[PDB]
Amino acid sequence: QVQLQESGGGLVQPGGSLRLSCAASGFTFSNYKMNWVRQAPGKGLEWVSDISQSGASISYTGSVKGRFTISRDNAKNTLYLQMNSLKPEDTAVYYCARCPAPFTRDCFDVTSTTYAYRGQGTQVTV
Amino acid sequence: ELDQLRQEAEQLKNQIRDARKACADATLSQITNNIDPVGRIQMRTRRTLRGHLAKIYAMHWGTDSRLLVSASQDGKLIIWDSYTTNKVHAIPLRSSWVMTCAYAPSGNYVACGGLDNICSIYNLKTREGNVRVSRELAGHTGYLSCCRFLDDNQIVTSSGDTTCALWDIETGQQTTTFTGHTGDVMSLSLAPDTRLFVSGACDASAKLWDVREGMCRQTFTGHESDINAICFFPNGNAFATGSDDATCRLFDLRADQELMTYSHDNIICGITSVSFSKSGRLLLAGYDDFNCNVWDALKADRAGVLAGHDNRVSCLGVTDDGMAVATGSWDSFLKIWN
Amino acid sequence: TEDQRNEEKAQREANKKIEKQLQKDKQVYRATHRLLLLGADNSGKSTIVKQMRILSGGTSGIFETKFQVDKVNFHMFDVGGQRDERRKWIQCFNDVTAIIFVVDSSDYNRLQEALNLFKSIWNNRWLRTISVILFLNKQDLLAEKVLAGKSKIEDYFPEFARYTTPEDATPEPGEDPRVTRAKYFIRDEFLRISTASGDGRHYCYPHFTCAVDTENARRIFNDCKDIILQMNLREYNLV
Amino acid sequence: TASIAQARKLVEQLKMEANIDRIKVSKAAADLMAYCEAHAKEDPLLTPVPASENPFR
Amino acid sequence: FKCALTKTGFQFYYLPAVYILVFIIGFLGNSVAIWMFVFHMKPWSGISVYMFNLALADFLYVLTLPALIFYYFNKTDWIFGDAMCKLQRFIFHVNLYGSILFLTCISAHRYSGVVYPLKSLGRLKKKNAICISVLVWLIVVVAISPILFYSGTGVRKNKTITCYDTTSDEYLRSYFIYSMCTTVAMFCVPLVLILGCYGLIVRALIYKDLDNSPLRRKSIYLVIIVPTVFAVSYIPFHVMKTMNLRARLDFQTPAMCAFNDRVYATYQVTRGLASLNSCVDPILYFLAGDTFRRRLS
Ligand SMILES: CC(C)CCC[C@@H](C)[C@H]1CC[C@H]2[C@@H]3CC=C4C[C@@H](O)CC[C@]4(C)[C@H]3CC[C@]12C
Ligand SMILES: Nc1ncnc2c1ncn2[C@@H]1O[C@H](COP(=O)(O)OP(=O)(O)O)[C@@H](O)[C@H]1O
Repeated sequence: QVQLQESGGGLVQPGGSLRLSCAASGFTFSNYKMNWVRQAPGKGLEWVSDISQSGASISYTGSVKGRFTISRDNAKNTLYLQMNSLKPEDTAVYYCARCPAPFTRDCFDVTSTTYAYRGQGTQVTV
Repeated sequence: ELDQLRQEAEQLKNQIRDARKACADATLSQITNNIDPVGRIQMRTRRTLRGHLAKIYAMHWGTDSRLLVSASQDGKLIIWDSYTTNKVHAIPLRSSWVMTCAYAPSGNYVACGGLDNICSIYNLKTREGNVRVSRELAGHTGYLSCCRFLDDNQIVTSSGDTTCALWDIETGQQTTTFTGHTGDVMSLSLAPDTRLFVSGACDASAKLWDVREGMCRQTFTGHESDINAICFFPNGNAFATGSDDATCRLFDLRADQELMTYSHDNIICGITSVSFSKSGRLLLAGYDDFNCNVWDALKADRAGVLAGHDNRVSCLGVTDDGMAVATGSWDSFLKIWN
Repeated sequence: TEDQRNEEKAQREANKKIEKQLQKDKQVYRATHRLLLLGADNSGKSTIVKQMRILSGGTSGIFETKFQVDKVNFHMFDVGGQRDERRKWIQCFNDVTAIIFVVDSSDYNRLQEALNLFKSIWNNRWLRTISVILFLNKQDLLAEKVLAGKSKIEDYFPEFARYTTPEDATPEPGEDPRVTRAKYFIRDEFLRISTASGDGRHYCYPHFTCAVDTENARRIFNDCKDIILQMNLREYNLV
Repeated sequence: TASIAQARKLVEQLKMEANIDRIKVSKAAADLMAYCEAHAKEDPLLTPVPASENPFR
Repeated sequence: FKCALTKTGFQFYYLPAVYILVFIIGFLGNSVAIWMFVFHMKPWSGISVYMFNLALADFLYVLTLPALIFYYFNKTDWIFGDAMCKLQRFIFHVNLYGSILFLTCISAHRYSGVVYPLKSLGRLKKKNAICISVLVWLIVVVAISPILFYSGTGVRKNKTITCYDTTSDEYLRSYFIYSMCTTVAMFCVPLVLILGCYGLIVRALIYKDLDNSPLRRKSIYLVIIVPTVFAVSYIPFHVMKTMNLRARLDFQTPAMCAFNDRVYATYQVTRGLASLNSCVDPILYFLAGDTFRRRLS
């Protein structure tokens, strides 16, 4: 049973730093590319960042690429998003998504609507 | 209320996990350690069925164990005589991307379907001698990924709209809808008694459905990625499942748990098709590479390899009497192995 | 076994007829080029399909449009009527001549999603050898947005601040440098994704187009001509 | 109220599939092994039988 | 009255060494090529048929070489008899001209697929390639059939058993006409065809610039060096073959003995240069291509 549980969030004043975490189970997690995706209220799922299997090849969306550093702990089987500088537009539900297949460079996550290998999300209000 | 319902669902999942763990005492490998290995089973390409223009996406044997139907995304359904390598029929399809084909157990009809979200039923035994579209089943909102003839009047079709459907072909209406899958349903397998069928989807879970009721009897969540292939064990009390996580898994319906995992360290490609031999001792699974591994289904040992396809093995089917295995690949070639 | 021989001869005759029809179908199939229309459903694909049709549709399932440039037949497929999950039904287009990727260049909010989709197409196992004809549509809207300046790309793409227009850029007459820089930055994002990987087995052909642009058929014809020229050169060991 | 309805349906499905009779995996494995053993001789794919007995050659 | 052949060492030492090197290289090259084409390639396309036929012709040329090497190393003395000499020279020449005509077929197929990649995609049939290959082989065999008659073994004043590639002195006058016909029909017209096709391919690849698609200068360089290799390896060969036939018919007098001795040496040098084709062709057509290397593990 593939499971992605997100923790961290809640109310944070603008300019604050917040560390979202996601515990992964049901898969190796050391051979999957991981993503952080975002759904703003009334906007739809939007890809925020992703990190490759080895932990390198990190990439961010332009709206956060100066912040929101993504990290991956394969030994602890967890994903992390450190949002150092926070803005009111960052208020959204943050989901941790897994790329559908292990050893692939493509990232065909169906952000909008339903995606199987996505967490329940954590609400971050700024 | 959403938090309470989610917590109740988590508690129910923990309860079923605990029940499965309590029922799990031995292991299939531990029990079959005393069973002699099946040996190096090597099959030979006794027929090569060529004539398709584009990649072969689907395959199905006839009940007579001689006639084959193959679907090619050039827009063709070719009925082959596998014994004499001749092409019995060539049916042009309105939509080229047909991802599934079915052969009726009576052999009178052949099914196909794909990106048009339509199951096309073709009468192979028309009076005038041609092949006509006897039925055009519509009602799925996603691509038709699998279809299996329950009989000449009923067909079960799995679709990319995360639903399966039992159709009455005579009325052309979706008599029963099977819902619960979260991802695209990619595979479908009728039980030998046809009272049940298991469907594997892209949510990394397989579901057992009662045809006469429409309710999902059980769910199996052993795999890690999208399930591409699924096949019932010859006994009907188990089924194998191939996924994009480069593993196959055997689930027993009564044990309600994984029994065995068929995987190797050197295979990192997804499984496109799975099948069982007559006794179920051998599980044949084609991969994204040019190969089809045959596994000792009781020992989890890779008994043998079928190689000879230039592109990825797309479809795999063991004939009804078990004499041969048809593997169709993306190189537009279908090979009979014996 | 005279009757058995007669049945065998009848089967051989039927197989020969089927093989003749299959050779004719092979000729027709190889003579025509299949194009996969991709991109966000909110801007570009339907208008391009309608423009090709003016130069044949179908709500049920795929929207198919057959057009002809010079004497060459192109069959373009916009895959509608499908769920938002693209990862499975897109493997069936592994053998198309080209993927025509239409991007609403004026929509900076959806530009990153288009870039992610382009990256997935480029790096997919079954689309590694397929070239992409990149249609950066709505160039008039992009010019209007750049001139008005209500929203800036640096808000959505911070690297645009340090971007300088390429030396090989060919601005149209009456086009201000700001529109040219924005347009070529948007193009260069996709081109950077395209050149990051591929090993030369596929190429990306970017074009700036609009709704009133009637040259899209010729652009697709020329890009497919180059695609099949490269395929021939690889086949001829000329590379 | 769509999310709560979906959650309620999932909870109902989990309740339905939780109260089923599960046999021990030892019994299921023994049954599958016995079926494979009882039908091994009828399986043509276990051995490469010469053309004198099988089709396709 | 016959010339003394002062420069005979070229036929005695240079030719055996060149033929030995050509055997050593081309045998391996064409064996690898045919192995890849038969047991490793796809069900084949139109161009693959021509490439396999060219590789086979080069391989048979290389297999014909060793008897010629033994013949040349012995001061042009033949041991295997008249019939064996006729068969060896006939096989040599059919392989050479079949390789030339299959190079022409490859060039024409490449011209169609490069200048007209879209218009030719329907006309690219494997069965047409098979028919054209069979026609090319049949035409080569028919046109080199007179070699089976002309290549008679003779005896000279030095008591040496010579195996005439061309003919004996009795039939030299008619063999000049036959050789002119073979050169014009089976080399000159193919030479013009290959030169024009590859020049048009160069023009297309330069003016189109391969658009912006992968357009590595390797493709243009190969398309330029293939015709130059063909020319500098076959034009001197045929020119000096006709010149040597004329010098054996005419000349043979003290007034022009030096000219005859010089043209004979140049003819031997060009005979070696033409043999170099059976080695250059597998490298330029298979080893120099990235697709063949990728299929080569
Ligand atoms: C060398 C002298 C004796 C002439 C010999 C003729 C031979 C070499 C020629 C004549 C007909 C030719 C064959 C015609 C048909 C085919 C089948 C094709 O799928 C591969 C090439 C192949 C196999 C050709 C190989 C070369 C060939 C066999
Ligand atoms: N121009 C020439 N003048 C005098 N003798 C020649 C001339 N060309 C060739 N010969 C001699 O006649 C024999 C046959 O010549 P030719 O057929 O041209 O070469 P090869 O013997 O190698 O086939 C050779 O042994 C050679 O020494």
